[PDB]
Amino acid sequence: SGAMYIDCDGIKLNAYLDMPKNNPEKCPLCIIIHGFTGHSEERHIVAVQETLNEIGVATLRADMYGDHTLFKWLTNILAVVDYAKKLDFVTDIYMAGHSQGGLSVMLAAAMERDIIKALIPLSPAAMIPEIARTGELLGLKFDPENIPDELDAWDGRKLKGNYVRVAQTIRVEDFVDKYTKPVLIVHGDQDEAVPYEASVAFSKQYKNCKLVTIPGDTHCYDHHLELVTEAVKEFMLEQIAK
Amino acid sequence: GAMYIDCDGIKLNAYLDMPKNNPEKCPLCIIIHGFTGHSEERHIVAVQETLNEIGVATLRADMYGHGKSDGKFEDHTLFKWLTNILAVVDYAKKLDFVTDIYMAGHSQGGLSVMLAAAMERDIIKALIPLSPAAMIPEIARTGELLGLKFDPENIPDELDAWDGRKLKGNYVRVAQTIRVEDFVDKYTKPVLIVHGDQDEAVPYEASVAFSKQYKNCKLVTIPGDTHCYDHHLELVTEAVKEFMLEQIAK
Repeated sequence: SGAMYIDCDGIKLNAYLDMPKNNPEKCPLCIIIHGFTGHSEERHIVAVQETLNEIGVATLRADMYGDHTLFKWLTNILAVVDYAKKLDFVTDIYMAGHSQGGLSVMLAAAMERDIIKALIPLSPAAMIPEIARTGELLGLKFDPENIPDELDAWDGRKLKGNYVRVAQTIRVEDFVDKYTKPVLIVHGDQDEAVPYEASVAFSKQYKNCKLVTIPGDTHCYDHHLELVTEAVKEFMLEQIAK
Repeated sequence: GAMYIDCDGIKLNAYLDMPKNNPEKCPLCIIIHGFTGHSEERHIVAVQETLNEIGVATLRADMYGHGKSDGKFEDHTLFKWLTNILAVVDYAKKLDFVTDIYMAGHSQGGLSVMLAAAMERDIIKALIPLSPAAMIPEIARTGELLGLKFDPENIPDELDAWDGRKLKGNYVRVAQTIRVEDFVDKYTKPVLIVHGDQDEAVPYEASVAFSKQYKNCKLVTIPGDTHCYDHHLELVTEAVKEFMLEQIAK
């Protein structure tokens, strides 16, 4: 049905609501949260969105922001959840996200563990908190105890130190331990941005996680996006059948 | 003066009070009130006045959904409050007169400053949690918040209590994530915890425990006193005064 915005704390979160083509009275919905540098219309997100719509699952692609921090993003994602809970057509709510959106939905799904029926982290950037505690962020090295006011960051973006100050506090493993419902992690084994082996490890820690490895592929699935969508389709058909 | 500090879409009401003499350079203490509280409460103002009297400017800030700040009480959470406090610290770091920055807070504000001090441990020179509600996260994990009991795995949409207020269960979803002990471990600079041993609202013994966890914390017990120091508010301000004189003395 199209572009929309969700009000949160005096800012507006841009989103898109897409229904399955038959316009069902009642259907499940998947929240899809792109990453920090990305956008909802990007190929790797749209492909997943179209795939879900095709199997009868509505989608709500959303920005997790309108000084970015994981506290702001998580706050915004709770607003998106709260919006989705009010939609009359919705049966069950699912969550998917890519890269820093993947980390964010890993966190938010635990916070929403009673509501979110299954979780799909796509190449989640889930090591950020630990790396921030070592005093690294991309090519920068600082004393983890003396954080710079400004950090030159992802895709040229300038972040405040508050990003790190907040990130350092997040114990990802606590949120993994608390989400015991089904998870599908997808990750390319030639990912140059986020190490594949991180997803291996997080897959073993979750109680109920399937890891799907995209052989040869990059962070945004430049080579085999279709293997991503096939895995998501198979997993989500399994879940909507329960 | 009173002023608004912008925090993205949310204006935060704040009061800047200077020492009498209007010094060109002085320390600044950020002061954060508690849950349902605000910056003009008796105990808050008493601490503020004491600080100004020894030469410390103060910045009292009303948090999201409190006092004269934007937002609805029901939509506040500790993540919003910690966002708010980072905004107030960022504002303070731009004030030309400021030398060192300190933090103090009561109850939920005391918890909040424990957390924010750790995140700002390079910047915040000492920390004063006043009857800090430091057990909120652990107790939320067990299914209670300030006397209300619920299923911590099927959190209510809304909690209705506190003189006709409403609170979304998102407050609890957020609180449950917070590992207070991590933040205690990270802040190794001087700490003064004050707490009344007849506190009806938040248990005294948790402050005894946290005081022992901290690297450098002194615990001042107010004998017989209540959550907001109904009987011996002067003993609180004297303890703040002596501790702060020790920190600022040059």
